Amino acid sequence: NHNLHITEKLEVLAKAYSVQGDKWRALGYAKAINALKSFHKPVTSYQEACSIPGIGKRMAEKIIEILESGHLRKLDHISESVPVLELFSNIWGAGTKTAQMWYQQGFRSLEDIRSQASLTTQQAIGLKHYSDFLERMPREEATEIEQTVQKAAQAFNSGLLCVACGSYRRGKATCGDVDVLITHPDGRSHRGIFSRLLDSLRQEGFLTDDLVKGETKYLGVCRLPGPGRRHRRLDIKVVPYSEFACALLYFTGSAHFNRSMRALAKTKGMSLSDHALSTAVVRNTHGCKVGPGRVLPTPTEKDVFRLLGLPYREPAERDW
DNA sequence: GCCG
DNA sequence: CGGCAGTACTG
DNA sequence: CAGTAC
Ligand SMILES: [Ca+2]
Ligand code: NA
Ligand code: NA
Repeated sequence: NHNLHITEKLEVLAKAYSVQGDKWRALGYAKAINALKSFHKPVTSYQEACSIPGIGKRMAEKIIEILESGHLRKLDHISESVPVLELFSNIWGAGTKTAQMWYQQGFRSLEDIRSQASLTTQQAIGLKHYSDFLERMPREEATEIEQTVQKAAQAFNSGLLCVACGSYRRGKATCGDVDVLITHPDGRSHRGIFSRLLDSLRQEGFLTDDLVKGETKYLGVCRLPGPGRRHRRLDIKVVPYSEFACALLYFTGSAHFNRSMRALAKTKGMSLSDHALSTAVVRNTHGCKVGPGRVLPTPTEKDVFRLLGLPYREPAERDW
């Protein structure tokens, strides 16, 4: 908040390292960004920055240069390919490997991608709604989208439960996308409902394009009826009710929150996933699962916190 | 990039 | 030194 | 499987 003059410089280097394939170095920048945004005072000393968790010796040296000289010399040495890679990676379905290949092939704009680049089915859809997918909708519009899916699902089974997660359930004023989670408390009526639910949403012209049509999760594009409506990202994950709490917790977010929770689960001999919070998960020296462990009963989100020795945090308190 |  | 979340999904 | 996104 009060250190935005330091976080904005590191944020450019974080996107540059991310789009260039250095995902782990970009992870250290992202956690240093979140630590600076939540710190209590504008940093003014080298020892003050090193004492912060998530900021080591190198990150504190970069904080020192921003205060003393007002610039980061590495920002003057960012590869000219980075802005072009950010343009390509924003295409949904196109990541760092695809963006780097397109820049290697000589492409510099989305016009080069439209006319000359080899596109997958998902990349062509993400490009078709390039401007629409970069916009965060008001949470009012996200409510209309969740009610559209919920009415179609409950039309065949009124006992179905539909909860919108992501940034929406965290209480954010705007939402990047809509994460609709569907389940049924009887543990069985959720079977084979994807074919009937998505067909009902297509008959009314609500679904415009389809990105992923899997057994459990569905990713796609939708647009509310009427004028002035943008194409918004829509997700529909259907889970068994025995896995509803872990799925609700993962899909509510945020992404970093899940990564700190699942890391803490590993430090306690447990394994947290969008399916279940297993305990006694066996592993080797590489932190790789060799024993499946046993699913712990988690009927609510509070049970996942309790089994992890954590006090419960509301969805609005899960941004870090 | 950070951390144990 | 070496992990850094786990998994569904798609070709 | 690599790549991508959840
Ligand atoms: Ca979101
Ligand atoms: Na430290
Ligand atoms: Na993308």
